Amino acid sequence: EYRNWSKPQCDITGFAPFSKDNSIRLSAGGDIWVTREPYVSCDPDKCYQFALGQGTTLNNVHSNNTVRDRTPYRTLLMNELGVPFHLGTKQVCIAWSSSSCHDGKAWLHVCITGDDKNATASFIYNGRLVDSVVSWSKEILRTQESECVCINGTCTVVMTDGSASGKADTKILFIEEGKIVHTSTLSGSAQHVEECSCYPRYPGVRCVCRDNWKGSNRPIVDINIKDHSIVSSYVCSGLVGDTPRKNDSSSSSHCLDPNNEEGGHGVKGWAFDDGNDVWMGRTISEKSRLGYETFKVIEGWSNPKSKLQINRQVIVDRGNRSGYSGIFSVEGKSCINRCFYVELIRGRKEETEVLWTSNSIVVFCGTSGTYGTGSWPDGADINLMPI
Ligand SMILES: *[C@@H]1O[C@H](CO)[C@@H](O[C@@H]2O[C@H](CO)[C@@H](O[C@@H]3O[C@H](CO[C@H]4O[C@H](CO)[C@@H](O)[C@H](O)[C@@H]4O)[C@@H](O)[C@H](O[C@H]4O[C@H](CO)[C@@H](O)[C@H](O)[C@@H]4O[C@H]4O[C@H](CO)[C@@H](O)[C@H](O)[C@@H]4O)[C@@H]3O)[C@H](O)[C@H]2NC(C)=O)[C@H](O)[C@H]1NC(C)=O
Ligand SMILES: *[C@@H]1O[C@H](CO)[C@@H](O[C@@H]2O[C@H](CO)[C@@H](O)[C@H](O)[C@H]2NC(C)=O)[C@H](O)[C@H]1NC(C)=O
Ligand SMILES: CC(=O)N[C@H]1[C@H]([C@H](O)[C@H](O)CO)O[C@H](S(=O)(=O)O)C[C@@H]1NC(=N)N
Ligand SMILES: *[C@@H]1O[C@H](CO)[C@@H](O)[C@H](O)[C@H]1NC(C)=O
Ligand SMILES: [Ca+2]
Repeated sequence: EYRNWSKPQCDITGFAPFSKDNSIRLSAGGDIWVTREPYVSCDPDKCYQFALGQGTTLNNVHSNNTVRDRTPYRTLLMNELGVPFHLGTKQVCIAWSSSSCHDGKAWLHVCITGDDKNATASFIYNGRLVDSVVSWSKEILRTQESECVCINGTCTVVMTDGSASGKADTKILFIEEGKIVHTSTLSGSAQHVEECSCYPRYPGVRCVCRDNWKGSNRPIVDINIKDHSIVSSYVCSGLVGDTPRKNDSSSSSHCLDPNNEEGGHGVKGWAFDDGNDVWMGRTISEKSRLGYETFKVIEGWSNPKSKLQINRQVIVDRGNRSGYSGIFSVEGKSCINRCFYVELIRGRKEETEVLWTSNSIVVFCGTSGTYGTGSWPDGADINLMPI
């Protein structure tokens, strides 16, 4: 009954279209939640889309100023994948930062809300509150914004507390049926870790995260579920996956250290190893959240000098807005597959035609077959939306 993910990673040639919800286009002629920080996680049968609501629908006086990151009204929404966040969506917990996963038996939700300097993380398993932890550094306790990972009934999640522009306090929690059974401190050479996109890599858990301090290469966190040990580093690939970052011709990376290239700030992203190669996504703009592309970097997981990409796919064309992206893993008959979602942000502050800030999603899954080309942006006409 417990998921173990003890199958090899599927062969991957690229990614094929899987889901899109068109939520902003629908918002103009229907009651749809205002959201951000979406993600996808699946129970053994089917996938669900999650996001952080703003306690309001879009066509609604309360959508004004929803660019704001943390309010007492934000809640974690959960629908089957492809059901847009309509008024019958379940708010599974109070949260302005979250992570959820299914351990094969039940859902775990990790939900952070409350004051910036004294936030509370609730742990809800199988529909009931089982544990909670207070902010340890009094400076915006925050977590993955994408699925956690469970092996043999032990779920792990990565959480950070402290500065967004300097050394912070990152901890990796081990949760069994909703109870925190152990807490490990981040260790290794990752110098700043946020918004980890984690996946099963039996017998352990591997994460590619966001360095908001000095790195435009992405940190890696490796989690041993048995002995609770932690190691960390950076995605070697000379083509780096954060935003902002330097242009392709002049960017560099490092397997152990942040590259000190437009390292400040960032955006939630993902990557995963395939042998010594690395599959990764990133925005097409090096400076802002415009466009989205995927490709494989040959020797990109082990060689910081490789900028040799192949199998590029445009997910969102450079002229349209993207945003966060994260990984989720889906068990197939013979192998574990890798999928990702792209948050498609519309509104303030970058688009001033409206007062609100929300997103739609588009989702793609690894394939061993073939695929072609396209572009699947949000598609709403911001000039014709309710203000
Ligand atoms: C982050 O979040 C945590 C958790 O919420 C929070 O900790 C909590 O703080 C509150 C507020 O201080 C604590 O509740 C208080 O408990 C004291 C008693 O505890 C103190 O004293 C005992 C020994 O006496 C010590 O063992 C203990 O360590 C503490 O030092 C109560 O006295 C408090 O009640 C009074 O204050 C309230 C407002 O705070 C009033 O509304 C209330 O009516 C009481 O006042 C009345 O009685 C007073 C005399 O007792 C008198 O002076 C007044 O004028 C009035 O007549 C309150 O219940 C709570 O226990 C903490 N929880 C934990 C788990 O530690 C952190 O503070 C927070 N941090 C930040 C930075 O936000
Ligand atoms: C949306 O919210 C903003 C507040 O963030 C409102 O704009 C401010 O409103 C007050 C009161 O009129 C003024 O003092 C400010 O000058 C306004 N502009 C700012 C802060 O830039 C705005 O009224 C709200 N809009 C709607 C339609 O409710
Ligand atoms: C807990 C929290 O507020 N996280 C915010 C992060 C954070 O400020 C940076 O990671 C620096 O720590 O910033 C992003 S962002 O799109 O503005 O990049 C938005 C996030 N908003 C929410 N998750 N509700
Ligand atoms: C990329 O960055 C470097 C350094 O700013 C600059 O010399 C170069 O012209 C930029 N643009 C390219 C290579 O298209
Ligand atoms: Ca960065």
